[PDB]
Amino acid sequence: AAPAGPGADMQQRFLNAWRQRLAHGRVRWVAECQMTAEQFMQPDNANLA
Amino acid sequence: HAGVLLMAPQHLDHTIQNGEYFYVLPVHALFAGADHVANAPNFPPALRDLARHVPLVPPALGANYFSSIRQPVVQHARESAAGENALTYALMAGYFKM
Amino acid sequence: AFRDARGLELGVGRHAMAPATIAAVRGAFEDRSYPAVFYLLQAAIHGSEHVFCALARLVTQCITSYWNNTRCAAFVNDYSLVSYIVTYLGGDLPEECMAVYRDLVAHVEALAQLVDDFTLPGPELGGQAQAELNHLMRDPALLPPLVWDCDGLMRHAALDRHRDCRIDAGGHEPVYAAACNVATADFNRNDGRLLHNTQARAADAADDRPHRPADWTVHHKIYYYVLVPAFSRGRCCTAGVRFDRVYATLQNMVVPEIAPGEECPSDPVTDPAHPLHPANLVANTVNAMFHNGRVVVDGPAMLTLQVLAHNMAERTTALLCSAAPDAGANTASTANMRIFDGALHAGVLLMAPQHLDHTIQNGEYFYVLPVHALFAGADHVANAPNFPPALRDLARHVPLVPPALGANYFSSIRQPVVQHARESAAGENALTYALMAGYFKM
Amino acid sequence: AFRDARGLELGVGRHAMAPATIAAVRGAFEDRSYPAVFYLLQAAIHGSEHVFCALARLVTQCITSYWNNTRCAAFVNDYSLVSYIVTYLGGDLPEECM
Amino acid sequence: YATLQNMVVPEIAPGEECPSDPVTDPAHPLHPANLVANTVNAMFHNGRV
Amino acid sequence: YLGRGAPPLLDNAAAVYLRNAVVAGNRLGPAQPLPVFGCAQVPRRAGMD
Amino acid sequence: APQFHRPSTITADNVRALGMRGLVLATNNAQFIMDNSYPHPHGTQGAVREFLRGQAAALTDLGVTHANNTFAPQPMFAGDAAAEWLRPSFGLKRTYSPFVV
Amino acid sequence: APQFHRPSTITADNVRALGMRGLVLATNNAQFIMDNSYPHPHGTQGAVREFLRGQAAALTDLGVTHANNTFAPQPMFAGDAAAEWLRPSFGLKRTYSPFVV
Repeated sequence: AAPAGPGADMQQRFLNAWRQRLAHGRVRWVAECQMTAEQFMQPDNANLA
Repeated sequence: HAGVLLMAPQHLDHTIQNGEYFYVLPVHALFAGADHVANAPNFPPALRDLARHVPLVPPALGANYFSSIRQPVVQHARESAAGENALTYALMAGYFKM
Repeated sequence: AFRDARGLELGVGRHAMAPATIAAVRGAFEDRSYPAVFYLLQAAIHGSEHVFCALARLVTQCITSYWNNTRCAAFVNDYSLVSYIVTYLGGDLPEECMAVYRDLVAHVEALAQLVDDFTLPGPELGGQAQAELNHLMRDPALLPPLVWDCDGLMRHAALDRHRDCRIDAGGHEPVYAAACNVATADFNRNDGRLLHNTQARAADAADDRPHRPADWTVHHKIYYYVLVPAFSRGRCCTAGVRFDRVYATLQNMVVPEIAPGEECPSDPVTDPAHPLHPANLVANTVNAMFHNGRVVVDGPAMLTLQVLAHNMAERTTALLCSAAPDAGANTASTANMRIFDGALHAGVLLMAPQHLDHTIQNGEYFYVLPVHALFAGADHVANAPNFPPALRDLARHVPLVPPALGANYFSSIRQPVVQHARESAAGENALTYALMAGYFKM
Repeated sequence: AFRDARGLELGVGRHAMAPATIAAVRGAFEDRSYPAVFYLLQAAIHGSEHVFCALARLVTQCITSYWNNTRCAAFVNDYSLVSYIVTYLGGDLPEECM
Repeated sequence: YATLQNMVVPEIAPGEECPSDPVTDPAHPLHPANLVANTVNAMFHNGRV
Repeated sequence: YLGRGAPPLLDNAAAVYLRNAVVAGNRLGPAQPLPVFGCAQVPRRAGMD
Repeated sequence: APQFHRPSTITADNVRALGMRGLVLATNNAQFIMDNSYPHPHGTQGAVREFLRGQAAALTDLGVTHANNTFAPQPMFAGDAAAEWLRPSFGLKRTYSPFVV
Repeated sequence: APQFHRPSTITADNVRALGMRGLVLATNNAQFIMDNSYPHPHGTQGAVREFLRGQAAALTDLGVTHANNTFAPQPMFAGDAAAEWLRPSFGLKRTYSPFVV
């Protein structure tokens, strides 16, 4: 995004606007936290493509 | 520019409110208190679950993919048990560019 | 021997609890001589912020005295206080005596971070967080065995009506009461009304909203269902507090009148003008109970006990509460079975069995409710007055938990978890992880 | 166990961060008793060379007390100060704390 | 800058000395009688410095 | 999940949740959602060895 | 002049008349024999409820004899302050030692 | 004497006419009710700049009444000296504690 508004409220804007966006579906790069190497190679994780 | 880092969380003060002096910003994913971000005033109640797994960094401060350190360097911090003096070197070896 | 391989495996080096901070804990739970002033104070503080910052000084005195006498950290039987002794009192306690109070809070928060290593991301199901379908400690369906608030009870009831949230409080549904001061006593009532007496200051009060952080309840469960049974080996039992006689023997005051040409006497022995002198002792007052208790507390600080006028507490209310199994586990075959786990609003946890002092009776202030099979003594439940002499043998063998507070096969923590606390020599630091692994759900 | 076994292989003997100096610095990041005065000074100094030689007597009286109460290092959350705490205060801080 | 500059610094008498001990010395800035609710000196004591 | 005849767990949010987190990518699990009548069928393999 | 061996005698104005220091010896000096001839109109358990009042009422009455020995209780918490629109509010847990020459 | 429940009242002189000893009490003793009838002409945050000047000005008058208690301030660094062409310049790192007997 573009930095906008004062520093104090820059986070509250984001949160309030993104409440749904974070809550729709899981986030990719964090979803891979627990992937073992061998799980990462299987057809299960679709990110291989 | 002219910011301050907050080492350890103290939210329990009813002797000190959270928004008195320092309003918390999570500049970069390496710096987001899972505690701190959760205890800010008006923190949405639903996100309390999700905010534990993931950091919350405002897209005005830059996003994961578009930063110069992607996610995992964070987790190599949390997870690695190698000990303090043995970590830091591993990090200085993490930042050799490709 | 299996589990302590499982548990000691999870000891990958997440967090450990320093050996000094262990022996100085067991050194608490096992003291046969432990000052009864500490039990009485908890009843006075009864969890509240406002009460604690008022009495904050008295605490600082009692510990360092007890820390320098027996060298065992006190106030361990309540996590609420242990959670404050870290945050509020920063530099008062010695360099050494703090570390014992840091590890407990730390080593708790270390266990709370197992569960989020072992859960995958995923959408919520029954209105419950995804981790709540994994681990028991993250379940709202439980309650801490001791609660000072109505706050937790709010969330549990709020669970999906699929999970059937009722309470029999002295036998009736939940009602939550605002605050309690001198004028409002009501120590005997069996009705549903439940105090909220724990509030930051006089300005902010409600029964329908909590004033506290989000994880507050979890860390409690992790403390009582893991740490205490790890250290205590199940030698401790819950006991209902009688608020009739607590404030009384607290508000008995021998504070000598100070002359302006003098100083403030600090000496409990030689100073005739310090309330702890054997001449100022009049049987069963506070300063006289310090004599039976061997604690140093100043006459002027004795005044701050005035704040009891500004907040009081009601009674110890037994609570059943029911739950149906999970959103994840609920099958048309399962739906009709329920889990019953009792709890106590405004109750306290005893540690060591002092029954042999004819100077301290058993049933004066604290009366013994063996809430949960994890909490039963051999020498506590047996030494209560009017214990049937026939059961004295069998009482060694089994927990005597009365069915009004819930039985085994319906509970959510069965017997075989208990003996894993007694029968495992793994140590204090390798049980805590071994237990946390025990509490994942099938 | 890779990212370390390499970094640790860079641990050939370059520098050892002393274990006692490790025990302290954690205690700072782990203090929930960490006094807010220490934060305020940082906002005051704001990195200034001058302002620090002005308050140079305060810091010492602030540190040595803290070091004596919890036996931990303080002002750890800014590197500038830690660079000032060296190049200026030689003999003031205790033999142990330097 | 506000609550660094809200100051109780008591004046020192000409013959009296400079207090090093915060408890029994009335002229110390952090002295409890000099501590006023939520002030600079009450701040140093609130943080125990 | 090839098979059939077990009572689904009660929350259609969860009963669909599990299956999708299991049947997905499995070398075996049904490809097309279960044909109601004859049998489930295994995904065809590209090549065998 | 209250009598503790007659339960109907105990009131707040009778217990307030005899101060805290008198209350100290008033508990021991009584007689072991109790009189049930005249029960308590509100019930006998009202005397234990009445017992906490007199002491709690004398607590803040005890610090009045110490009024020259103590300070004024400050806010121990934030959110309690005169004006928040210039400086924020701390709160003061009193670990200091009220005494005055 | 400025009244603290009207923002438009506080000025430079009205606060400067008050000393450091009376600065701490007036802030805790104010009224909890605010008037919306007559606000400050330059706004609320324009007066925020105005009060912080008084504290520095109060620090001065504090350290002016405490000026007789301190010593002559030296430069804390080199580069500030009258004669650099005979000897160079230090500056005094101030670890000392100015006090006057």
